[PDB]
Amino acid sequence: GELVGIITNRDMRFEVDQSKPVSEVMTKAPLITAKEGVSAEAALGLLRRHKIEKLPIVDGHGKLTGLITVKDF
Amino acid sequence: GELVGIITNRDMRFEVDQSKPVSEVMTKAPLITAKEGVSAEAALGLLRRHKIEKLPIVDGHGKLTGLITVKDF
Ligand SMILES: Nc1ncnc2c1ncn2[C@@H]1O[C@H](COP(=O)(O)OP(=O)(O)OP(=O)(O)O)[C@@H](O)[C@H]1O
Ligand SMILES: Nc1ncnc2c1ncn2[C@@H]1O[C@H](COP(=O)(O)OP(=O)(O)OP(=O)(O)O)[C@@H](O)[C@H]1O
Ligand SMILES: [Mg+2]
Ligand SMILES: [Mg+2]
Repeated sequence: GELVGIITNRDMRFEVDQSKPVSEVMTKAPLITAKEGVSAEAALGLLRRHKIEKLPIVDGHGKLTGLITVKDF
Repeated sequence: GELVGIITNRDMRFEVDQSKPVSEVMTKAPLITAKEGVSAEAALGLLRRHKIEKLPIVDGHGKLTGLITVKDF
């Protein structure tokens, strides 16, 4: 139940071997994530600073509890 | 005319101050580039390895002489 990475279409596009597992392509942790209760503005600032479109939201124990995208803004 | 970086729409999407110069926003050198005579296959392989959409092509002296994009493929 712990977050160990993320896989997006920029990774999958630049990958040819379809039979590959996710573990060989994904961006492995530590990811750019945020904690519960983060304001929208701070999440937007983090997405702007790190030039990413997805921000996993995790709890106190590292369990994934949400996902914020810049597409929603 | 010596190449000192690249600025793309992701960089300018994540800078709110519209009066900023390029030097403050651009991804600075050394960039992922390639030399003249690189085949489309090696250029595509580099773009796939480094998860970027653009590839400056420079000559033997570091001067920019082309630009290869994944959108063309
Ligand atoms: N939270 C994160 N922390 C670290 N890297 C991340 C995070 N989210 C995404 N990335 C990485 O950022 C890169 C770009 O992925 P992103 O999802 O931002 O673009 P995309 O939706 O694939 O883009 P496009 O719309 O151009 O196809 C990928 O290598 C991805 O693994
Ligand atoms: N050749 C390169 N070397 C290093 N960094 C680069 C290179 N080309 C682009 N970048 C940087 O990589 C990031 C993504 O740029 P890229 O042009 O690949 O995507 P984009 O066209 O802005 O994305 P999107 O289509 O999702 O809006 C930006 O921060 C950009 O400055
Ligand atoms: Mg996009
Ligand atoms: Mg794109």
